[PDB]
Amino acid sequence: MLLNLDVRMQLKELAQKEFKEPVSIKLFSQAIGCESCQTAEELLKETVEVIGEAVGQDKIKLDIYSPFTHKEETEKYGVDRVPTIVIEGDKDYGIRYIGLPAGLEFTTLINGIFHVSQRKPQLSEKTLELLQVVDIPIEIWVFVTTSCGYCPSAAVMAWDFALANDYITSKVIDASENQDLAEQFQVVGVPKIVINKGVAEFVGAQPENAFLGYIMAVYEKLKREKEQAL
Repeated sequence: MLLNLDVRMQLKELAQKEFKEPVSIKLFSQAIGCESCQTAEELLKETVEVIGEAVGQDKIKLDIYSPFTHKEETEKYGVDRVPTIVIEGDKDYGIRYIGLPAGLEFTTLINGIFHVSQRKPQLSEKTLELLQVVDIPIEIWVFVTTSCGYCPSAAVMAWDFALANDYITSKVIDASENQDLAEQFQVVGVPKIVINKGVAEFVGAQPENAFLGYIMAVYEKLKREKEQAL
């Protein structure tokens, strides 16, 4: 098992106290040409069964798709790499994990599930008040690794921002598994955050208000470009 009795006991308690609304998890995976996929399928099944047993089989479900077969699902969630994990509820908040959320990123996965289950992001009222103005699609990528010590914090923060706004999409991308993307954005130290594929970037975990700041700076520029273009 990827989750020993101790971790299961822990996740079970965690779920019972933290879990609320039903959660949907969609894993896009492929048998050949993807090294971490099999492990991702295994980790997610165990996670879902553990949580499902703790709060109810109907509170959480895992769908595993293959881009080759599930063209519709793949297209809908903008999946182009595997494994890609979608955490959502009634709606798609643009929360994605590209790669295996193992190591220190496992809590990222767990916290993503819980935050989504709670239909509530862990962002101050100040942040949420200011963020609601964002109404132009903003994409957030957080490059991480399973051992990166500050990534979990950055990854969950990006996911919360996505959960807080219907125009924000946040993808936590394992830099080891997506070296091509990593290189393309000169990812060396992690976490490295990239907004709108290069419009802006910053390194390391960020105080919530600074992370908001980047998003808002990117948004204001997109806003005026949207206005001037009239």
